[PDB]
Amino acid sequence: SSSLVSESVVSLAAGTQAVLRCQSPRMVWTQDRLNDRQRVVHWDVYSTYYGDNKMERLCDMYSAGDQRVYSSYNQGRIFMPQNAFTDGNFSLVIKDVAESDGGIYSCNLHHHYCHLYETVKIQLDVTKKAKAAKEYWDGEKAVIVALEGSTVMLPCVNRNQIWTERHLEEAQQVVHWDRQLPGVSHDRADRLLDLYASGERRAYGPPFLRDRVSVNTNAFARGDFSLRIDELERADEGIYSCHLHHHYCGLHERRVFHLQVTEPA
Amino acid sequence: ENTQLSEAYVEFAPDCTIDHAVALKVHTAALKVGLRIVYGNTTARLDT
Amino acid sequence: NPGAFGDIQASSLDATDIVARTDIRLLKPSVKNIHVPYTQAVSGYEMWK
Amino acid sequence: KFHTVVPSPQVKCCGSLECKASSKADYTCRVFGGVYPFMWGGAQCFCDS
Amino acid sequence: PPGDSVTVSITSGASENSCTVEKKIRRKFVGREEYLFPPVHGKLVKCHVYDHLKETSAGYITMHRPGPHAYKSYLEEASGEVYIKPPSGKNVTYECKCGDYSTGIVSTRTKMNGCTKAKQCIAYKRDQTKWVFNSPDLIRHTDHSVQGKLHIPFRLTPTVCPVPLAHTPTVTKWFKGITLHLTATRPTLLTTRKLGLRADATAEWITG
Ligand SMILES: *[C@@H]1O[C@H](CO)[C@@H](O)[C@H](O)[C@H]1NC(C)=O
Ligand SMILES: *[C@@H]1O[C@H](CO)[C@@H](O)[C@H](O)[C@H]1NC(C)=O
Repeated sequence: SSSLVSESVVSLAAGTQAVLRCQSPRMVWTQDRLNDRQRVVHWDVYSTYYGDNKMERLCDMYSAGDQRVYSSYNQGRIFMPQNAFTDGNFSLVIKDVAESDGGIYSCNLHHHYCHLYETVKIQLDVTKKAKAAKEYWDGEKAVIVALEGSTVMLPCVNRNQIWTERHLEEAQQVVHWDRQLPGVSHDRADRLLDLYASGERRAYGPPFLRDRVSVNTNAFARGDFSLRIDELERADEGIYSCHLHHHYCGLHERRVFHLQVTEPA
Repeated sequence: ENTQLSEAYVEFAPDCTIDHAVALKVHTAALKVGLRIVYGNTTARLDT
Repeated sequence: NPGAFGDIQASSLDATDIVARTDIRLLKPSVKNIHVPYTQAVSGYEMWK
Repeated sequence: KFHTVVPSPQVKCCGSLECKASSKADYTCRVFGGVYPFMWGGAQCFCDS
Repeated sequence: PPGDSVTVSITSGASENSCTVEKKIRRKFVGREEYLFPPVHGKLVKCHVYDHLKETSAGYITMHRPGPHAYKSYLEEASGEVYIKPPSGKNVTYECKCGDYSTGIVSTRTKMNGCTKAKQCIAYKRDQTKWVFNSPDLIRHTDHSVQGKLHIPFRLTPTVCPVPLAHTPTVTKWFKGITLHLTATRPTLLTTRKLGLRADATAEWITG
């Protein structure tokens, strides 16, 4: 069972092809499972103070990878914790901040397999000495009026399971189309279809229903699980519920269509 | 009166895809230096 | 002197007061759960044995 | 032969704390900030570092 | 754990069949110190492990149609004359050379041959339906062609592994030298080198 994400109501006549369009781009799945769980945390600084100054990509780090400092000069100057992914801390350290280092830094984490990303901005204003060095909040970020000529630390720590390597059951995208018929309860609804990112497909009901009740052929290649119900019978009414699950990422989406069928007179 | 023909050959194992050892020939070492210069309480970078 | 006989010394076997130094240094936690990692020198008495 | 007593760590959550010495033998004490205790029930307490 | 051979066994309820092969399996682990199992606390390093997932993208195994197969139950020689009884509801080919390479096809039938010797004629239950992996214990159909391929699952991948942090040594005082009180409970590797013109590389394995 999947928690409520989208609920909808549909109405159609018997003998017509219904389309209960369930889709989730986050259910898109990569055929390559070679350490697909790669995480890249990188720091991007834009020096808005120096007019229109090209932003500098100071440092990259990859879970199961090195902390490559982009420019040879910044080596040593830019530092990120080596256990960053292990503990979730992705803060930066500038060993000796100077006027050249001033600007809005931005840490960005990217998860390839889930095709997910996050990021937060932190400003670094360089003041000559300690008489004007402090920290404050501008409204969307933390700003550090840093001590020129001394180490300054720009904080960001993402305390979430998505950015940690603890075992996650290596789950993959799965989908369950059920149909709570009139008088039936949800989560007991007779299963209509079952799909997995590996292409596993299961159909339910009489073969004619399976022919009429069918999900697209390349569901997970598109993140689509639209359910076609050809030549609707009035018994094909009820609450159709598509439960989309990806336990490795935490996806627990529910997409529901209350398809009530009608007949002529 | 029968006879049997036997043949054998070799190929790299699948795991080689990550266990490969590659031989290299190197020459004409080149060196790059990152300099930081300070003058008149102003800091400048370079890498040459 | 750590890693040698007489690392733990007590005036009597059941003396509440003990004096001993065996080079115990703590380490910063670096795991998700709660856990105190301690690194210590091998007991002196065993090595004398 | 000795035995290293390791009482469970004190945790002060989302605030500050300071080390204190004791009379026990080879007593060693050390604080650590920015820790994130986790346990079978989940996160034990809550403030980012 | 390690050993000297690898053994695979299956019990059929009343009978058990096992097949084994010699192989030198020895426990190995990453790092400059060979421990038993990784500890809870330690550094993170690169290792290579086999994914526990069915999906794979490495390796390429061949497959081709099977060769012929002989059997004794297909022919009976209780009397002087030959007798062939192919399995009921099953096609069979038979061949023998007495006079010529005479061959015949029998569909639930018992065809006969002039020559009488038991060893003479041999029978194939040819089906050539399912492909088979090449192995020394099989035979090749005369075509000798490759028909298909399959993926070998559970293939290698690089991943983070934990390694222990050995007890930090205690440095001493010595004029133009150093004495290190090195303490370690399991085999560890120590290395050092001078920073001058002479490398003076030094490496050693310390046990206790
Ligand atoms: C550098 O030194 C000169 C010499 O007095 C001074 O006028 C100038 O303000 C200094 N620059 C900075 C950034 O402090
Ligand atoms: C044996 O193969 C021939 C050739 O097609 C076929 O006509 C015959 O029915 C087969 N016999 C059996 C028992 O399948």
